[PDB]
Amino acid sequence: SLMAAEPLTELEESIETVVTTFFTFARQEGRKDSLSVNEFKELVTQQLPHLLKDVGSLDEKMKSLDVNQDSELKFNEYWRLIGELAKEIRKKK
Amino acid sequence: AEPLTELEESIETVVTTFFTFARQEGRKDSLSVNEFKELVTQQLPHLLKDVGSLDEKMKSLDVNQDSELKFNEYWRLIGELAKEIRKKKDLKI
Ligand SMILES: [Ca+2]
Ligand SMILES: [Ca+2]
Ligand SMILES: [Ca+2]
Ligand SMILES: [Ca+2]
Repeated sequence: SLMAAEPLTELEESIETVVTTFFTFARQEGRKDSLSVNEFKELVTQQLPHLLKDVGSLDEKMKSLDVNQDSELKFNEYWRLIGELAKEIRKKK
Repeated sequence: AEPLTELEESIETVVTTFFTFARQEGRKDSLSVNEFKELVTQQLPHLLKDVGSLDEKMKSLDVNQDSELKFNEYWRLIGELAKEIRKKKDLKI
């Protein structure tokens, strides 16, 4: 495929990175398709230290994002967080 | 000065791409059908390679039917693309 040899656009690569980051952190312990509270804290520390610099308690943040209260953040819950961050970014513009 | 992480820059790129295309014509905070077509063909040529008419896709995204894609409708599209990538990054065997 000719398009297969074309590098991802800057947007496509960014979207893919958002998704890969989730699985990179979610595979560290327990269920591989969900963030434990500790995996979530590592994600924030490692990858979201600036955008979430003023979020306050990460334990509480975990709780608010865990909308189905199952103690884990599956991709859809993680995605909701990314949306919240994107909205904040949109406002700095 | 505190430099962004890979994840943070990726999220920022998704937001800035929207505005880069929305400022072209009419309202600068929303995509006309024409700006949407250019964002897709320019910046989403792989991820939306197998998309049909762009005129219909625009209709599907424009949920409030006002012929403009504001950031939240564009975000819905990003979520869709993210979900598909997610399925690939976490293959069930
Ligand atoms: Ca896990
Ligand atoms: Ca949950
Ligand atoms: Ca516009
Ligand atoms: Ca609309």
